[PDB]
Amino acid sequence: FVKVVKNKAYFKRYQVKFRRRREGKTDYYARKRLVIQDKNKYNTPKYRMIVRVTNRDIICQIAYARIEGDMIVCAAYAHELPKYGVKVGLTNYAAAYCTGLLLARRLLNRFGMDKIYEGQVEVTGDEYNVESIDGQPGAFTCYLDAGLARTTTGNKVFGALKGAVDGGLSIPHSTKRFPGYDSESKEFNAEVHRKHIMGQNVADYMRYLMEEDEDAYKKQFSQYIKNNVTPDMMEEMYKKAHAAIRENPVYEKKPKREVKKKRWNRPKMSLAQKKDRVAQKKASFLRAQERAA
Amino acid sequence: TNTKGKRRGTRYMFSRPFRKHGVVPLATYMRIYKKGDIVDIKGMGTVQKGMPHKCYHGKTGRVYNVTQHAVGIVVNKQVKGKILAKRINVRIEHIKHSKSRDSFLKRVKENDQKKKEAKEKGTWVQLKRQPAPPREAHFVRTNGKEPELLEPIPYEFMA
Amino acid sequence: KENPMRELRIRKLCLNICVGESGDRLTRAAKVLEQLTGQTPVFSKARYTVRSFGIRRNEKIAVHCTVRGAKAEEILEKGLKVREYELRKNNFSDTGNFGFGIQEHIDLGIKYDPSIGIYGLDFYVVLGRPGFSIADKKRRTGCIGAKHRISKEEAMRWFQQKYDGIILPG
Amino acid sequence: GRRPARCYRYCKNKPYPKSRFCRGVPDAKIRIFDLGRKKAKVDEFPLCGHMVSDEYEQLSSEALEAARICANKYMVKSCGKDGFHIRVRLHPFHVIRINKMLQTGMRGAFGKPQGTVARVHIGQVIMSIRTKLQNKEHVVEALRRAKFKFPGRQKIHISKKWGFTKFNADEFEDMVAEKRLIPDGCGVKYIPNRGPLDKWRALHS
RNA sequence: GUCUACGGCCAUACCACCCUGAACGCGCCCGAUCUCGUCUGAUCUCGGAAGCUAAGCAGGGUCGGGCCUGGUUAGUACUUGGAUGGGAGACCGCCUGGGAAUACCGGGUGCUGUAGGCUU
RNA sequence: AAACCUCCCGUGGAGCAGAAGGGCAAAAGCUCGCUUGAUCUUGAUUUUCAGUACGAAUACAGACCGUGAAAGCGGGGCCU
RNA sequence: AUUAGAGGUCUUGGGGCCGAAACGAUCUCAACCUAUUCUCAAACUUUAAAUGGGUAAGAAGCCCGGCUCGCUGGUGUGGA
Repeated sequence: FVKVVKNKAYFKRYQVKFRRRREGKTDYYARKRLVIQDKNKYNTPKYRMIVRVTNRDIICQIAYARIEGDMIVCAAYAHELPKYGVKVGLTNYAAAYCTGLLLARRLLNRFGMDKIYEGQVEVTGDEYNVESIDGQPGAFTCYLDAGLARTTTGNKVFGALKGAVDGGLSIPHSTKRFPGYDSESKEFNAEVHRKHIMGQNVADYMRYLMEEDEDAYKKQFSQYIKNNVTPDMMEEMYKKAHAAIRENPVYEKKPKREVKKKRWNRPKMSLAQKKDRVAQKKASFLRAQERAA
Repeated sequence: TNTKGKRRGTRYMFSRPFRKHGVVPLATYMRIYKKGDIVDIKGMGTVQKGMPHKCYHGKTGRVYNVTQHAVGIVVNKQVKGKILAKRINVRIEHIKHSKSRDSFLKRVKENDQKKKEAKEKGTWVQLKRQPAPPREAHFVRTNGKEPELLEPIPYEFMA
Repeated sequence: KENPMRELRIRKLCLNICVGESGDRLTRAAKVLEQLTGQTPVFSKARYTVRSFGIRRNEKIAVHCTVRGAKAEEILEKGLKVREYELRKNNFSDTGNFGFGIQEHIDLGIKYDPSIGIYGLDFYVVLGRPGFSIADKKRRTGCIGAKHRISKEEAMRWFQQKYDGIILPG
Repeated sequence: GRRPARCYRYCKNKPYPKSRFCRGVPDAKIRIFDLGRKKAKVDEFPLCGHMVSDEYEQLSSEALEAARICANKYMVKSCGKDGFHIRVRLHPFHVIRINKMLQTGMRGAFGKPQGTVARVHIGQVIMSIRTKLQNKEHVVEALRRAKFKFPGRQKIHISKKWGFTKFNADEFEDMVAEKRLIPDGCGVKYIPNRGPLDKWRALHS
C-alpha cells in the first residue's frame, strides 16, 4: 500500500486560505494594492470601479474600502438596459459601454455634478480624459478593478471603462487595451473602436450568417429575431440608448412587497434529534439481528 | 561573544503564529493613525521592509510623523541606566492601536457625564477609582444542610 | 430517465512520439504528427540527463500533440481499427482514461514516404463529461464531485457501447 | 576501560542526545528492551511488577543491560522460559562526555562522547514484568535481585493495572464484556463512543 | 427566508461522502465572424441562449475526521519570596503567593457590512 | 527502477546563488515580455554605540526614468 | 530519535513447498500500510506558566466656535 496523505496529522496542520480565496473570487495580491489608502490621507476614500462581467449580465459598481467591508456608493447592472432600449445582447461589448456610461451619469447625478463634466456626448472612441474645472467641484476619480479577468486587448471590462470616462469619470488608463490597438504596429485607430462601441462587430456577424446559412443564423441569434433587431437598426439603437441614459440616469428601486414569509430551506437538526437517531439506528440494528437469529 | 546581527535571536519573535502564515489581513492596512496616537509595536516576519529592531518588539510609543506606508514613533528605550526617547520609522504591518489608553478615555466620559449629571441634582457622586475595599459584614445562611466534614485522604503509593 | 448532461464525451486525445534523441530523427517524427492531426505539434525536452539512455538535460527528445472535437474522434476510430477494436482491462486507468500504443504510423492509412521513415506513436484518450471545464477555469475553480467522476468500469462499458470493442483480460 | 559510575550519576547537564550535532556516539550496550514471551495476549499475564526509581539520577546503559540479564536469568529458572514478559521502560538517550588525557590541561576541554545513559526521575518506572498472578513472589525476587545492579535506591511495586495496560485490574474484565476493550496482541485497544456508527456495528456483530 | 456583486473576521467557514434545491440569480452549456490567445476556441478572449441542475454553488445529514469552546487531568507539574527546615548527598517537605499541558469526557459546526435582486 | 505523454492526490513535505534561522502558493517559486530605481541629490532615523565613526539598513522629500490597462511598484539581491 | 507486538494486502521481494507453469493455492519470511504501544530532544514543537518588560491612570485634559494652507481632494473633503 501507500501512506495516506490526508490523515489526522494533515488536518491538524492545515491552514485554510481566505474565504474569498478558497472560493476563487478575490486576488488579495492585487486587492492590497488597490483598496488601501496612503497613511497620510486619513479616511480620504480611495474609490475604485468594479467591473464583473458574468454569463448573462455585466455588473459595474463603485466602492471604497472600509474596515467592516467595502461600501458601494452606486451600481449599474446590465439587466437595466431594456429600460433604455437595449433589448437583447446584454453582455456584449456595446452593452458594456452602456453599463459604464449609466454608472457614470448615475454617480454624477447623485453628486450634483451632472451639469458639469458632460464627457463625450458624440462618441468617437479616441483617447479622451476629463480634467477638472477650476472654480468648480473637482472631477470624480476612481480606478478600475478588473478583478481576475485576463486583461488583454479588447476585454469587455475596458468597454465599461470607456463608457465611464465618456460619462465623466476621471479614470487613469491607456488606450492600449481598447479594441483597436494594433499590436504589431503599436498604434490606435479610434474608428474600429467606435465600431465595437456601437455594436457593429456583431452586426456584420448577423450579416455574415445571412448568405452563408440562415438556419445556423437562427441558432446563433434567436432573441435578436424575436425582438426584431436587424443589423440595420443596431447602430441607431445604441445611440438612442446612450441619449436615453444621459437624460435620466436616476435609478428607482423596485417596490418591495411583503412576502408570505415561508421557508424553502431545510432547518438544521437539533441535538435531541441527532442523539435520538443513533438510539434508533442501534436498536433497529439489533432488532433486525435477532430476526436473523 | 555573541554576534551583533540585526535579527539575532529573533527565531520565535518574528515568526508567524501557528496556522497564521500567508497573506496579511487587509484590515491592518486600512487603519488610520493620527499624531499622538498611542501605538504598540510588534514585528511581523511576513513583511521584511520597515521592521523595527528587536529591542522594540513589545514596546509602546506614540506616533509623531505619518508617511505613505509607515509612521514615526517615539519609544522609550532603556540604555544602561538612562532612558532614551528615540524615534523609529516602522511600516504599518508591525503596528497596533494600543488599548491601554482607551479605558482611561472611556472613564473620562462617565466622569464628564456624571459631573454635568447629578450637578443640578446636587448629589455628590464619587469619581475617583478606589482600590478593592475590605468586603463588608454579611450573614451566611446554612438553611437545612450542615457543613460537610473534610479530612485528609490517606496516602497510597501511586507508581 | 438519465440526465442529458451526464453523457460521457471525449475531452482530448494526446499523441506523443518519444524518439529519445534529438536531430533529424525527431524533426521527421515531428511532421508525421503534422499530416496526421493537421496541426503543428510541440516538442518536449528531457528533465535531466541519464547516461544509459543517452539523453541530456534540456535535450529535445520527443514530440506530442493534443486533439479535440470531432478531429479527435476520427483519429481514435482510425487507431482502434489497427487494434481490431480490442483492449485489455489494464489499459484503462482508474481515473476513467485509457490508452494504447501502435507499432507503426502507416497503419493508420497515411501514405509512407522514404524521406520520413516509420514511427510508432502512442495514444491516450481522456474521457470527459459536460462540466469538467470547472477544474481548470481561472475564476471560480473547483472540483467535480464523486457522482460526476468517471470510474474505470463506466469508462470500459462506454468503450463497449461506442465502438463495440471487446475487452479481453490479460 | 570506562570511568566509575560515580563520575556520571547526577543529572548535571542538559540532555545531550545523539543527533546531527553530536555524531560519533558509540552504540549503547543495551539493545533488547523486551524479552520473555513477549508474543503473549493480555489475558494470561494479569500481574505486573514495577521497579520504581526514588532518585533523580542517571542510570548507565551498562547497568540497564546488566539488570535486564539478572532479572531475565532468575525468571527463567523460576517461571520457566515463557511464563513472564520483561519490559525495560528506560531508553538511554543522554550522551555523556569524557575529556581524556593523552599536556594541555583544561584548554579546549570539551569532551568526546563516551557512552550513553538514561535520565530517570523520582517515581518513574525503570523496569516492568508481567506474569501470571500465581507467580507473585517470583517477580518481587527478580526485581530485588536487579536493584543491586543500579545506583541509588528503588522501590518494588506491584501495579494495580492489568498487565502492561493502563486499566485497573478491578475494571479490566468487565470492560471487555461490554466491549470497551478489544484485545490487541500484547495490549488492548480502548474503544470510545465517538467514531462513526458503522464501526459499532462491526463489533456488535 | 434566500441569492448575486464587492467585502471584514479568516476552518464554528476545512475535508470526505450522502440527500434536497420553488423563483430570481450564479453556472454548466452553444458557437469562432470580429477582439484576443493557444500544439488544440480545453484554458484565455469574444458572439450567443437550444438544453440541464448532472456538476459547481447553497442548504441539510454523518454515535464522521479536523477545528472552536468547556470539563477532567489538578491545586497536580512548575514557580515568587522565606527559614540556624530535613537529608552524607541526590533531592524532599513546609511557610507565603501565583498556577499549567496531553490522554479521557462534553457542547458547537460560520457570524457579518454595503449595494442590488427573488420569494412579486 | 528510472526517457516522454495523460489523469488524480498533493499546506509546501519543493524552490528562492551560499551557512543557519525566519518568511513566501493566482508568490518572494517557475516560465515569458519589456527594461536599467544597481541612476542623480539634500537632510532625518535605526543598528553597533560613548549613544562617535565606518558598514549595513529603514522612512521620506526633490529630480529623471522603468514597468503595468491601472492602482501602484522599483533608487539592487525576501530578511538577518 | 526510538521499543514492542497486532490487523492488512502480494503493494513487492527473499528459500521454497503440489505446481512445466500460473497474484491459483500453500505455509511462509521480510519490508509496506492501517490502528495501537514503550522512551526522549540546549541547537524540536501544537500548547504553556510563575517571576518579568512596555504603556496608560487628565488642565500639556476634554468640549464647542472661527480663521490659515502652495498639503490632500467628488464635497469649507481630509489633516495640520
